[PDB]
Amino acid sequence: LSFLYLITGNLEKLRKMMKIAEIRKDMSGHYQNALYLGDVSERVRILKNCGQKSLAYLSAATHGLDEEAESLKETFDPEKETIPDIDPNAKLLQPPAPIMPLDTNWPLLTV
Amino acid sequence: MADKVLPTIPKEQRTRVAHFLEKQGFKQQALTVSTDPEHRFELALQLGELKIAYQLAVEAESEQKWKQLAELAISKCQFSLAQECLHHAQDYGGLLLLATASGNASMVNKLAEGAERDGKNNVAFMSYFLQGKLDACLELLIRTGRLPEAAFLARTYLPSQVSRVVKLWRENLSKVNQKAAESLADPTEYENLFPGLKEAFVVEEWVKETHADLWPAKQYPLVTPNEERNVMEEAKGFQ
Repeated sequence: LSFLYLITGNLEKLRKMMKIAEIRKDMSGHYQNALYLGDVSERVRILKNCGQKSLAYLSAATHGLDEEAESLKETFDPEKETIPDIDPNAKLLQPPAPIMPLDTNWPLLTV
Repeated sequence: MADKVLPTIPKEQRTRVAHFLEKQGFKQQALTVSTDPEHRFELALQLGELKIAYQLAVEAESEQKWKQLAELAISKCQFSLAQECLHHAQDYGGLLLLATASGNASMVNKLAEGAERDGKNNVAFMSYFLQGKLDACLELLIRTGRLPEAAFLARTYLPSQVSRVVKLWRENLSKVNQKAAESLADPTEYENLFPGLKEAFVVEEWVKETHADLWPAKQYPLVTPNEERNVMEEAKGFQ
């Protein structure tokens, strides 16, 4: 259903749902909320699952917020030292600008 | 004193004693004696000469090694390499978690290739999307027989495949006759497609967009570029 909601070009319903299944635990699923979005709040939770400031940085940096991820990372006694490619490079783009719909509701006919 | 003896011990001996050494907790030293690929390997896990462990791996000769190792590498946060091993493993799932977290297209192409590999429909889609590629998502659907669903995407974010696709879906339906089951129209009648005139296509927004895809949305960030995708987005998008 969530998928239907993201298919369609509108934003909330998925988010409450996201709340209500985030709230029902998770280790690989948060992902669903993030892409079609920019911003995620999941990160507040996420760090707790990870909490190695690593995820928090990778995620963090672009809202102009790499920084908190570093603060903890330091506090720990950091453990990061090498990284692989991953520089945001894939397009979270597509959906439905004016003319030629969405489909909340879909019309048809027996004919 | 022992070292003089040491020449005068070989293969297997080294192993036993190595275990003793290991018991001594003279792991490094235990490393020096080290004498079985397994033996070396486990110790290596404990030990973490990372590169060194790789050489022992050499050609690992078991993804299981890589899997085990991957967890370890990741712990050491020796990712550049980890990626190489994991990639070498091509063990997609864990590897995805990293790759995604910083984000990356390149990973995505190779992966796309992978995506094709995996054998359940769903992941591959996220990828296609993730990349931004309706086209890919839709092509994927063609193989799986996702047909109702494919239509929704084709509609929402318009590649107007809704017209193309709908005919085919309908055809299936058609096969399974009954007029209601057949179901029919694209520009006008049942559907009024382009005559409805509403929210998944056009040039101007699109032009702005054309660029948009190219820059980073911005708010304040890192070398790891911007795109956003929230309230603002909704507003311009309408424009």
